[PDB]
Amino acid sequence: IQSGGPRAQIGTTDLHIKAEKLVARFIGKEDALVFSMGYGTNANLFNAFLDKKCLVISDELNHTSIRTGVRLSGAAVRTFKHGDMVGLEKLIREQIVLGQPKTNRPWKKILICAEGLFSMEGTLCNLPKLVELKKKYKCYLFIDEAHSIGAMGPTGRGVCEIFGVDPKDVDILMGTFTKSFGAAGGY
Amino acid sequence: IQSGGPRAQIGTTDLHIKAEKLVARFIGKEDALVFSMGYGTNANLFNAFLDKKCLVISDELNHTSIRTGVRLSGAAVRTFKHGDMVGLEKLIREQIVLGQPKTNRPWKKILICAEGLFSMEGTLCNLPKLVELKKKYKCYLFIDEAHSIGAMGPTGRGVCEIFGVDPKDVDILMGTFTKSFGAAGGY
Repeated sequence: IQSGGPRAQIGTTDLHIKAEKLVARFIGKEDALVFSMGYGTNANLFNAFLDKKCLVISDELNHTSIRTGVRLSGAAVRTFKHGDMVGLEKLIREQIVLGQPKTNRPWKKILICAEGLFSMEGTLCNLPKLVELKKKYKCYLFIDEAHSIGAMGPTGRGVCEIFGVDPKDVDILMGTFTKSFGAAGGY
Repeated sequence: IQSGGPRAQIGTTDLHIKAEKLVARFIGKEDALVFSMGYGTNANLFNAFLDKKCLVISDELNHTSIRTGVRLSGAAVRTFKHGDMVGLEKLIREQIVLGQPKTNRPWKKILICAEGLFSMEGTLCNLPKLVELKKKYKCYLFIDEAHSIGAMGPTGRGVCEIFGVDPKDVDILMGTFTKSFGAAGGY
């Protein structure tokens, strides 16, 4: 029941490797990492590939861990109404035109954050339209499948299975094993 | 008394080479070209290294050939009062901040055009201050020595000699042989 240390020092075993391979095969992607806490995963993720010159467009009903992870990095944030896609397109166009505040230089990066199933409304995210806009305006997509993975779809693969979307147009997927698998951690 | 054709096809002789070397040695620079008309020189110069994304800051009393050469390329133009350097510094700072019109992206290039001696006032250009601002704000300098070369200075080298400025901080110099040398052409 004891671990040695961080995964980069002595912490890795063969079980971690097997779990990563199995998760990657299950989802439909190429590689994966597993962490010991979902909240920690969201909190410490965005800090790695975002700065104060990038921008994040997020739905107004996202989780708190995403908000803390965005706040720790320093990026700018704008939000759109829940379930409105015309507002999302208008906001994307206006923010590409305007540029960084006080300087109007081009945004170094743009990232769109959504949630597979919002666990206060029961509604889903319009994944096809998000992928369409993502393709058109050269943005990026980040999906949080905590309440979706394992429990929804014809075979339980999430929202990509539900919408028949190829799970390749979604840049980053993450979730937790706590909700439908009776365990702890995230990926 | 006859020429063959353009300099790039059959037009070059050894006399052109000797004249170019002699002019380059006389001025204090490394290389030079000679053209058959000063007006044509100014008209067709700027078209080679300027586009619609660069900017030109020129004095309000420049010659007409410079204006036509700038108009043919497509660059933007702003002017400053004659003999005012605080206005020049303020304009440089504001135009670096603002950026390209309608888009506010950074100016791809900035060029400052002046004249060694304005042949309607008899006044000189404040070359030391221009070189100072040029060094500080990373601009470029273009000087038109038509009435200055050959006729002014302790030995007749122009305004660089008058102001003891090293003729290396001035990016491009041009002039004519018509005014003080009793000939035709430009360099």
